[PDB]
Amino acid sequence: RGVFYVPDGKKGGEPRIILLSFLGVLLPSAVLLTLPVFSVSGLSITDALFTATSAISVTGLGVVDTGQHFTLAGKILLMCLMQIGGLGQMTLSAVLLYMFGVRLSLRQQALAVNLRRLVKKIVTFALVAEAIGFVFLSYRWVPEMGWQTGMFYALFHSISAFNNAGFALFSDSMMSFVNDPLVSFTLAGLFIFGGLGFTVIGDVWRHWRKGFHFLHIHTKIMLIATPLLLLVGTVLFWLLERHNPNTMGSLTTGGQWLAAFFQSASARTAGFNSVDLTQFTQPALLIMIVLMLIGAGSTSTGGGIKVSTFAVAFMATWTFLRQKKHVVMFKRTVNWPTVTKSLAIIVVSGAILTTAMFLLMLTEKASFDKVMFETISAFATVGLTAGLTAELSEPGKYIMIVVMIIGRIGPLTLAYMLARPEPTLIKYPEDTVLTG
Amino acid sequence: RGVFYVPDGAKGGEPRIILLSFLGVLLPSAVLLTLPVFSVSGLSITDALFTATSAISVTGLGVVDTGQHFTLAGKILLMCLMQIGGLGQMTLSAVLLYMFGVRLSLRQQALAQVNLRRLVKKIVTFALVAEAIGFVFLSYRWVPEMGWQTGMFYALFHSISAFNNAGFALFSDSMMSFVNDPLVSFTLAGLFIFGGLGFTVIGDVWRHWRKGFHFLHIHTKIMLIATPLLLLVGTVLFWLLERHNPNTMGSLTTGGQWLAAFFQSASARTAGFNSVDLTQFTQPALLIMIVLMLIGAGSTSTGGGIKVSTFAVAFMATWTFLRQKKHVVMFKRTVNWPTVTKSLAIIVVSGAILTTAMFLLMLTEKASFDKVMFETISAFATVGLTAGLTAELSEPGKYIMIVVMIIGRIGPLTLAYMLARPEPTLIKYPEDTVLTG
Amino acid sequence: KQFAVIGLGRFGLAVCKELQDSGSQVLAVDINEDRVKEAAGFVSQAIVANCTHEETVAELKLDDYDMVMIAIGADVNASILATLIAKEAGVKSVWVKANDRFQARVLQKIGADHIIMPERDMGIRVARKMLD
Amino acid sequence: KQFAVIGLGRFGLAVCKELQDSGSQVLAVDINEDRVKEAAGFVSQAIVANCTHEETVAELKLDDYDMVMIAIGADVNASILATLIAKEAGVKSVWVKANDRFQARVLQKIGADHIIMPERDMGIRVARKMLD
Amino acid sequence: KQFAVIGLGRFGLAVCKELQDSGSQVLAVDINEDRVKEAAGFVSQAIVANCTHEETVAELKLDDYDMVMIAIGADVNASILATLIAKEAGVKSVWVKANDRFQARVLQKIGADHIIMPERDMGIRVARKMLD
Amino acid sequence: KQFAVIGLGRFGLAVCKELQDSGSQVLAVDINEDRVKEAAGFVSQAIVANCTHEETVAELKLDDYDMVMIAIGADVNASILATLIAKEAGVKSVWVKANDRFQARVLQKIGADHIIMPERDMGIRVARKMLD
Ligand SMILES: CCCCCCCCCCCCO[C@@H]1O[C@H](CO)[C@@H](O[C@H]2O[C@H](CO)[C@@H](O)[C@H](O)[C@H]2O)[C@H](O)[C@H]1O
Ligand SMILES: CCCCCCCCCCCCO[C@@H]1O[C@H](CO)[C@@H](O[C@H]2O[C@H](CO)[C@@H](O)[C@H](O)[C@H]2O)[C@H](O)[C@H]1O
Ligand SMILES: CCCCCCCCCCCCO[C@@H]1O[C@H](CO)[C@@H](O[C@H]2O[C@H](CO)[C@@H](O)[C@H](O)[C@H]2O)[C@H](O)[C@H]1O
Ligand SMILES: CCCCCCCCCCCCO[C@@H]1O[C@H](CO)[C@@H](O[C@H]2O[C@H](CO)[C@@H](O)[C@H](O)[C@H]2O)[C@H](O)[C@H]1O
Ligand SMILES: CCCCCCCCCCCCO[C@@H]1O[C@H](CO)[C@@H](O[C@H]2O[C@H](CO)[C@@H](O)[C@H](O)[C@H]2O)[C@H](O)[C@H]1O
Ligand SMILES: CCCCCCCCCCCCO[C@@H]1O[C@H](CO)[C@@H](O[C@H]2O[C@H](CO)[C@@H](O)[C@H](O)[C@H]2O)[C@H](O)[C@H]1O
Ligand SMILES: CCCCCCCCCCCCO[C@@H]1O[C@H](CO)[C@@H](O[C@H]2O[C@H](CO)[C@@H](O)[C@H](O)[C@H]2O)[C@H](O)[C@H]1O
Ligand SMILES: CCCCCCCCCCCCO[C@@H]1O[C@H](CO)[C@@H](O[C@H]2O[C@H](CO)[C@@H](O)[C@H](O)[C@H]2O)[C@H](O)[C@H]1O
Ligand SMILES: CCCCCCCCCCCCO[C@@H]1O[C@H](CO)[C@@H](O[C@H]2O[C@H](CO)[C@@H](O)[C@H](O)[C@H]2O)[C@H](O)[C@H]1O
Ligand SMILES: CCCCCCCCCCCCO[C@@H]1O[C@H](CO)[C@@H](O[C@H]2O[C@H](CO)[C@@H](O)[C@H](O)[C@H]2O)[C@H](O)[C@H]1O
Ligand SMILES: CCCCCCCCCCCCO[C@@H]1O[C@H](CO)[C@@H](O[C@H]2O[C@H](CO)[C@@H](O)[C@H](O)[C@H]2O)[C@H](O)[C@H]1O
Ligand SMILES: CCCCCCCCCCCCO[C@@H]1O[C@H](CO)[C@@H](O[C@H]2O[C@H](CO)[C@@H](O)[C@H](O)[C@H]2O)[C@H](O)[C@H]1O
Ligand SMILES: CCCCCCCCCCCCO[C@@H]1O[C@H](CO)[C@@H](O[C@H]2O[C@H](CO)[C@@H](O)[C@H](O)[C@H]2O)[C@H](O)[C@H]1O
Ligand SMILES: CCCCCCCCCCCCO[C@@H]1O[C@H](CO)[C@@H](O[C@H]2O[C@H](CO)[C@@H](O)[C@H](O)[C@H]2O)[C@H](O)[C@H]1O
Ligand SMILES: CCCCCCCCCCCCO[C@@H]1O[C@H](CO)[C@@H](O[C@H]2O[C@H](CO)[C@@H](O)[C@H](O)[C@H]2O)[C@H](O)[C@H]1O
Ligand SMILES: Nc1ncnc2c1ncn2[C@@H]1O[C@H](COP(=O)(O)OP(=O)(O)O)[C@@H](O)[C@H]1O
Ligand SMILES: Nc1ncnc2c1ncn2[C@@H]1O[C@H](COP(=O)(O)OP(=O)(O)O)[C@@H](O)[C@H]1O
Ligand SMILES: Nc1ncnc2c1ncn2[C@@H]1O[C@H](COP(=O)(O)OP(=O)(O)O)[C@@H](O)[C@H]1O
Ligand SMILES: Nc1ncnc2c1ncn2[C@@H]1O[C@H](COP(=O)(O)OP(=O)(O)O)[C@@H](O)[C@H]1O
Ligand SMILES: [K+]
Ligand SMILES: [K+]
Ligand SMILES: [Mg+2]
Ligand SMILES: [Mg+2]
Ligand SMILES: [Mg+2]
Ligand SMILES: [Mg+2]
Repeated sequence: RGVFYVPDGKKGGEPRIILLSFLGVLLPSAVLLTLPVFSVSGLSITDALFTATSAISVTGLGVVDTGQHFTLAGKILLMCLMQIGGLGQMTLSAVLLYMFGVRLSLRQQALAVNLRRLVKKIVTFALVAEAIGFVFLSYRWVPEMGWQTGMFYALFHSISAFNNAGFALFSDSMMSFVNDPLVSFTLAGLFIFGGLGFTVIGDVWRHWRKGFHFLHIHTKIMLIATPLLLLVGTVLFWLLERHNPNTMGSLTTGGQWLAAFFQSASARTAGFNSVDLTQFTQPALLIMIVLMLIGAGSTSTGGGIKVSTFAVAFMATWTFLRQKKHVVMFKRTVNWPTVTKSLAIIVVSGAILTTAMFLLMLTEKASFDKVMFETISAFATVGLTAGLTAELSEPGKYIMIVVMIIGRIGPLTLAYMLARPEPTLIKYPEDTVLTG
Repeated sequence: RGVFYVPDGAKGGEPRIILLSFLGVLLPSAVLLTLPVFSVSGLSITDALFTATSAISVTGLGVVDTGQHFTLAGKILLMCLMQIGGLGQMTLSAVLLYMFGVRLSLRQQALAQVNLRRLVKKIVTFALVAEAIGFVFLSYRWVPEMGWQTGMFYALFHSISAFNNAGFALFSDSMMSFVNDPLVSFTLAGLFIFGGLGFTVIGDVWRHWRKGFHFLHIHTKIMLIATPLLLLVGTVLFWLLERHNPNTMGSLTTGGQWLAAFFQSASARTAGFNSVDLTQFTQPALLIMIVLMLIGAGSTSTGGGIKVSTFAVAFMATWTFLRQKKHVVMFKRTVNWPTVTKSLAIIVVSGAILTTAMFLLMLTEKASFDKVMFETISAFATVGLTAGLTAELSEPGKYIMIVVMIIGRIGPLTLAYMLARPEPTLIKYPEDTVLTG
Repeated sequence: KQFAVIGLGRFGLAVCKELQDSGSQVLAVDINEDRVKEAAGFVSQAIVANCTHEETVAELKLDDYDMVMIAIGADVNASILATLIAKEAGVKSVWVKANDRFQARVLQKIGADHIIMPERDMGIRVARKMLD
Repeated sequence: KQFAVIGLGRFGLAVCKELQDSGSQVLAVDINEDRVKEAAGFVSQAIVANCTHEETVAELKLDDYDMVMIAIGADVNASILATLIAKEAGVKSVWVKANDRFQARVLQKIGADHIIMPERDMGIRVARKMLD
Repeated sequence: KQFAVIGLGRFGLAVCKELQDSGSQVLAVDINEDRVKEAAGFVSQAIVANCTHEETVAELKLDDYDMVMIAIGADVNASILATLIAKEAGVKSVWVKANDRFQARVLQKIGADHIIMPERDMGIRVARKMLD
Repeated sequence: KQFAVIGLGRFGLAVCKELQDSGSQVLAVDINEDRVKEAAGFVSQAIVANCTHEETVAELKLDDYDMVMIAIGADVNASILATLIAKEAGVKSVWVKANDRFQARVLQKIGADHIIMPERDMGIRVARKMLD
């Protein structure tokens, strides 16, 4: 329909809409969590702030047990909070991408669908996916849990899985269903689809008849890297943890593969664990850290540096090692600003991660692998715990809250700053600096 | 004088000269170390390959003790190797930098400085004078203690090692007996600071100091400012984190703590000597030193990791990006986007190789992540500081360290020249957007 | 009371400045974002849009506006097509600025209610000013 | 069947869109990256290349394609150069768009198999269309 | 003393090299980044900017500098605009290079304080030098 | 036996190819790197250098060479200046290619031993081939 927009007046304001929107749901969500209606014992200001940040950023990290410490009304709020986190982040990303495309198209016309329809498709896709997951989970839990409690658990866990949240109502988050394929595959399909990105889902929905060859480059990158990432993670986790008695040694051959696939998928932002990461071999925690950093798709409910960013950096590296002039992906040149965006995102993420690990090591006393794993899980919004979150101190909790906030919104925000820098009237002469 | 070159006859060949030069000296150095003339007991193939790679890359990692396992002839060979590895990289990197400027200068004239021999003479002259100044200061103390003939040898070995940013020591505990000795510590500290500063910085200051700091080249200004802050921040951070640790710095005097903190702050940037024990360092101090090792020394110096200027460009590119400024500016100069991409690519590629190397080390040998990560960075950053992993390194682990030491030594320089001259192409595919963030 | 100005060049920006200073609602529309930002401070609402696009003109309720000024000068086809689309949209009065006599003839035949030729009209005006 | 279309103006993009709509794989080549991007949406493979360059054409492997259509309109020199290079690259059937009767005769001498004059041939076609 | 030199051609770079050799701090401004680079080697501060833009000149803070030298030679329009903007900025002394007598008269009317005609003034100098 | 060719254009590269076929040492030098690479496979030694640079000509010991050919056509000033520098370099035999009659006049007076005008010289021979 109508392609138009109102200019801001006076740099892009996408960074400002991204932060204000998060803090405008975090502070209200925090002030609500302190009320005793939602907690059996009540949450302190630090604990309530941590829980609000973990829910709104859908990190899933818990200073208190979700199933026990919250009341019936508190869990309903938690579904609302993580639903807002995941779905609203996906919707806001799609909306900002739509406005970016509109401004770009009008600029192109100057030199030489509907938003409401888009938002409707985002919500309806989420509701359909969550309803499918809810039906599949109810088919397994309702017989053993009742017609009321089993339905509630199915809805809660379907919402958590789609939103890539990882909140669980059990004391051990899905460790009792390591050998259950139905629930494991139900949850796995929920955050793979929830974390795929609505751009990919829409491109496949509208242009699957044309074939894979005519899908957008981002869609092809996701549809190839996501199966590759899942398969690599599954094979690596199975190889590195098949002989470990404490996590996967006791399971059957099918159980071991199911657990390995579940961790390979849950690492990419969901945060559920069918095994204990506290008892994982270090070669496997490094693999899972790498998987957590990559994260889910760009315009999805998940987090991480995003699969597309890792793909452009991996392909740029191959281009540089082969001394090729252009970064080519699926017979398309990746423009140098995109490569610079991906590399800058990785470098800035590494800098903030190093600062956060150093601060945690100052405030809390723990080994480096545990602190690094927790920092990566909080920054990437996976929320997998390695036994360090349970002993977080007050400054540690504040650092974790800040890291979860910056992790959730940092990549998209930094991407949009690189897109629209402030124009300048003064340029200094270019001079060369030696590198390497 | 004459500005000309013979074209190879269109991708750059600087990457191939860099690798062939290292391997052209690695293999001859490896075979010599196996002969019993240089070792009291003789080195196996892997040990000699490790020792030669450590000497040629001037990493300084030792599977065997340098002072005891090697003979008098073996130590003389070791000085030759680390002089070839350190001064040789500065000589070769400056030589390749000169030819890059020659090709760039003639390209500008087609569209619209001293000779190589004088440059090489100044580089070797600057090295020998720098070592000679460090030689007499080290001789001033060890000759009374250890005699004339032995005193000059230890002064020469350590002055050469310090300048070349090698870290090889003839003592069982490398400079842990001289933590409270300012003359030994400061003489060594000055040697790898200037040895690691870079000849372009030394040359620019030497020829244009009268003009002032304002008219120095932008690279010189970065190295003249970032190095003191890297030294100062490292000195303060190490002192703050280890002032109360009895095992490393709690037993020293107030001056001794600052002397130790400054020494490790300086030695981390590629030298590899240690007044204290990193095996008994607080984890927050290992993380600080890992960052310091990764940054490394200057661009055209005897040692380095990713290099200070690479970190500085990425540091201020990040600051530019977070403020949404269109250009990266340093000292009223715009850093062009290809330079920014080079700095970011080096860090990302280095992390890719580092992560692969740490993962392999945990499989071949069993150790904690902090021990493996610290050793992998030191081998890659060429610092050679050990946290106990090298002592118990397994046979496959030695192969990984040799590869990491080779790639870490030449990787940042080689990757920079790959980015400088990519192969020209006749087929371009349409530009398409990929969503990131 | 309520006016629309399409095209925010030197002429259209002057129209917007005078109209808003007089105290009326002015929707300033220009495909170029810089001129829309320049006129944003003055007009009640400034929108970046392509008025050659029929669906965009449908979305912008130009039929509700009392008068619509089309001030596109460089591309004659853009002005003619914008006039046609505005007339199809139900705009009762369309004022079009024309730089050439052939463009003025075409716009008159299309159905523009007022054709403005700034150089000729100011020629007459300043001649009358010189006479008295 | 595989077709190569060189030049992506009004004629070249119309041939590609018609050829690809029928299930044939088309290679679209142009020096203007904007038109290569525009064609890349629906064309099996699109490449930014200079087809007067004889080494570039060897990389495109135009000898493999059954028919090569050269639709360079404004640059006549590029049109004859591309036809010559395509013929020297061993292309069985070369179709060339010519804007003049003099260019068509030169292309006949070069070795073009089918030569299309868009203005003259479409004129004949519309003249037949009005009659019947 | 602070000097600002706008335009870094033969005259502008000669004035800057002399001013900086004499121990004065000069600002070199030019739109051609290529020429700004040679100046940056020996000039206290060199900036790539367009000096016909009012906001850009306000950013340069030319009113701080004692004298502003405008050495735009080929583009007489740019020279006139730069002199006008510098005077409107509030710079006390403006020296402008003019390659024509008519340009010199226009610059006198604008408000330039010292106008240098390099060809004619150099001719007078050379004649005096040959005489003595 | 031993020759030098400065400037590797169409004319200069033709000299290098024929000189090599007769088994003679040829030093091909050109400012542009691409043209030197083309002659790299046709000469004993191909060097990228600026022969307008006096010190560069000193390093390339052109006085040892029996004949030096300057084949710079587009920039008249470079060919005149390179011819002079070769004369102070001690080159006994200097052959210069000139594209214009005015350039051929200057080259004669500055001391070029042989001035080659390819259009005029080829004009005379082609007439002779036509006659017989
Ligand atoms: C989930 C995986 C996360 C890792 C992948 C990438 C992470 C990248 C982190 C980039 C750095 C954090 O990004 C940080 O965002 C804040 C806003 O929250 C920015 O601050 C910004 O706030 C407002 C509102 O957003 C912006 O309009 C404005 O441009 C700026 O003030 C900081 O300038 C930036 O440093
Ligand atoms: C669009 C939304 C659709 C939602 C779809 C949900 C599908 C869920 C399918 C569940 C299948 C039927 O699940 C059924 O659950 C009931 C109620 O607990 C179980 O319960 C059954 O045994 C228990 C004994 O403990 C009795 O008390 C109960 O009255 C009886 O129904 C049954 O064993 C099981 O057959
Ligand atoms: C909306 C996104 C999420 C949707 C995800 C995809 C649909 C949900 C997962 C479907 C696949 C899992 O489906 C599961 O398959 C396994 C086969 O291993 C079988 O699972 C079976 O396990 C054992 C036998 O092995 C039985 O005791 C159990 O009762 C039964 O469920 C069933 O067929 C189904 O439980
Ligand atoms: C969430 C996980 C999803 C898993 C599935 C996603 C991955 C799907 C992989 C399918 C791969 C198909 O592989 C790709 O097929 C296309 C057809 O579209 C082939 O394309 C081929 O036919 C098309 C016509 O359609 C031609 O235009 C093209 O020139 C030719 O190469 C590609 O050469 C091949 O690379
Ligand atoms: C270019 C990049 C190449 C990437 C290469 C990837 C190679 C993948 C090989 C995976 C190897 C799996 O090898 C597996 O290692 C683990 C962990 O060390 C060993 O595990 C062993 O040590 C661990 C301690 O870490 C104990 O907890 C465990 O009980 C014991 O079995 C397994 O016995 C071995 O089977
Ligand atoms: C390309 C991306 C990566 C693709 C990843 C593919 C992962 C495939 C995982 C296969 C999982 C193993 O498959 C699953 O094995 C389990 C465990 O035995 C079987 O489980 C069944 O038998 C076991 C006995 O071992 C019982 O304890 C269990 O209650 C019952 O459900 C399931 O019926 C089967 O579905
Ligand atoms: C735990 C670690 C896991 C590491 C996993 C690494 C995965 C990295 C992302 C891979 C995603 C898919 O990546 C994509 O693969 C397709 C496969 O045809 C490539 O496809 C392309 O290959 C080359 C690229 O010059 C060309 O033949 C052509 O352009 C196209 O076929 C893309 O260039 C690449 O970007
Ligand atoms: C490890 C724990 C977390 C620590 C890491 C935090 C990462 C996120 C960094 C947020 C950075 C915000 O800082 C970002 O840059 C500067 C500094 O305020 C602001 O910049 C603004 O104010 C400064 C003040 O001097 C002006 O000079 C500048 O011109 C203006 O743009 C940006 O508007 C803000 O967005
Ligand atoms: C061109 C480079 C020149 C390098 C110059 C370096 C000069 C360094 C001089 C250091 C000071 C002189 O150091 C001097 O060492 C000698 C030799 O051990 C000592 O003299 C020694 O002689 C013998 C050695 O067994 C013993 O009697 C006794 O141990 C001691 O007297 C002196 O007590 C000390 O004064
Ligand atoms: C070539 C590059 C390397 C050159 C480095 C710079 C020159 C070498 C270091 C010079 C500075 C160290 O110089 C050192 O200063 C300290 C002061 O703390 C003093 O050191 C002193 O320490 C104690 C007293 O405190 C005495 O027992 C000792 O004998 C004496 O050396 C001396 O003056 C000198 O030993
Ligand atoms: C290895 C460690 C070495 C440590 C020493 C290296 C760091 C030295 C820091 C010196 C800093 C001088 O600081 C810098 O001085 C210069 C003079 O050159 C000042 O420059 C000033 O004077 C110069 C004239 O010389 C003017 O051209 C310039 O416009 C003006 O700003 C800078 O404004 C100031 O930033
Ligand atoms: C934006 C980035 C900001 C960067 C902020 C940098 C802040 C620097 C503060 C340094 C703090 C030093 O604080 C110091 O920490 C160490 C290590 O934990 C404490 O050390 C304590 O725990 C360690 C274990 O790690 C014991 O070995 C030691 O014996 C004991 O004292 C010191 O008692 C305290 O003095
Ligand atoms: C800007 C970059 C960073 C700059 C870094 C500056 C670091 C400064 C380090 C100062 C070191 C302390 O200074 C040094 O203290 C030691 C230890 O007491 C003194 O040492 C002296 O006294 C001590 C007693 O404590 C004796 O044991 C010792 O034998 C003797 O040499 C030295 O005479 C003095 O030189
Ligand atoms: C000391 C700190 C180190 C960390 C800082 C930066 C490290 C960056 C590492 C870049 C990757 C390693 O760089 C690796 O170099 C080898 C050569 O040795 C390259 O391989 C190259 O070898 C030859 C000879 O060098 C080159 O002419 C040719 O272009 C290519 O074949 C690899 O393509 C590249 O991957
Ligand atoms: C272990 C971690 C240690 C942290 C150490 C970080 C060291 C970083 C080295 C930075 C090197 C200096 O880097 C250079 O600094 C100068 C100071 O003159 C900055 O100079 C500029 O800063 C900003 C840029 O908007 C403005 O105030 C102004 O234009 C100018 O002062 C440059 O933008 C930067 O390129
Ligand atoms: N299709 C269109 N829709 C809306 N505005 C347009 C369209 N085409 C042109 N314009 C605007 O109309 C304005 C008038 O242009 P013009 O008369 O050339 O003024 P100028 O000469 O100052 O550019 C232009 O600034 C342009 O942005
Ligand atoms: N040497 C060349 N190689 C490939 N494509 C070319 C070459 N020269 C021109 N073209 C392309 O041929 C197309 C047709 O040219 P032209 O007739 O000017 O455009 P149009 O048909 O849209 O008027 C142009 O878009 C141009 O990019
Ligand atoms: N608007 C402008 N602002 C700043 N510098 C300008 C502007 N317009 C032109 N210049 C520069 O002023 C100088 C005028 O010198 P010019 O006569 O063009 O060259 P030269 O003197 O070298 O023959 C040039 O460097 C030109 O690029
Ligand atoms: N100063 C110079 N030193 C060396 N070679 C030069 C110099 N100036 C020009 N040349 C070369 O001389 C050759 C003569 O080419 P010319 O006929 O002038 O131009 P074109 O290559 O456009 O036909 C070119 O290859 C050019 O690069
Ligand atoms: K999560
Ligand atoms: K070292
Ligand atoms: Mg206008
Ligand atoms: Mg056409
Ligand atoms: Mg001039
Ligand atoms: Mg030529």
